[PDB]
Amino acid sequence: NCTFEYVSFKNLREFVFKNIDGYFKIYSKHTPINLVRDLPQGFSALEPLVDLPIGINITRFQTLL
Amino acid sequence: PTYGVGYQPYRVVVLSFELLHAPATVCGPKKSTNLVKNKCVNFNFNGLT
Ligand SMILES: *[C@@H]1O[C@H](CO)[C@@H](O)[C@H](O)[C@H]1NC(C)=O
Repeated sequence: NCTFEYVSFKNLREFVFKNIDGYFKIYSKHTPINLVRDLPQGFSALEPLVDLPIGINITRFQTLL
Repeated sequence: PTYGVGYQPYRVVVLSFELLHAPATVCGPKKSTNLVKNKCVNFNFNGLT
């Protein structure tokens, strides 16, 4: 059934997903890179994208590609 | 249209309110005041009193 809905190598796109007291939180960052086979050694902090009141529980996930 | 009022049509809307462990997706609108700078005041910004 239908529900809530919303609308908003060369690079590294880094993300964090977490679910707390009925809210789903997404954080991200983008950077240039000069390494292919691993995460590049250094530091930068992921900024919040969205904070969504969805109430849903999660135990599994998968990527779309 | 010639019917007496007990027989005439009425439209009805029943507004039902639900509250659970899941967060509030609906709220009544919250009004805001004008802004006073350079004076001592009570304040509230986004619920920060
Ligand atoms: C999420 O799981 C808890 C039990 O851990 C349950 O009480 C709650 O109703 C569930 N929420 C939904 C939207 O199914």
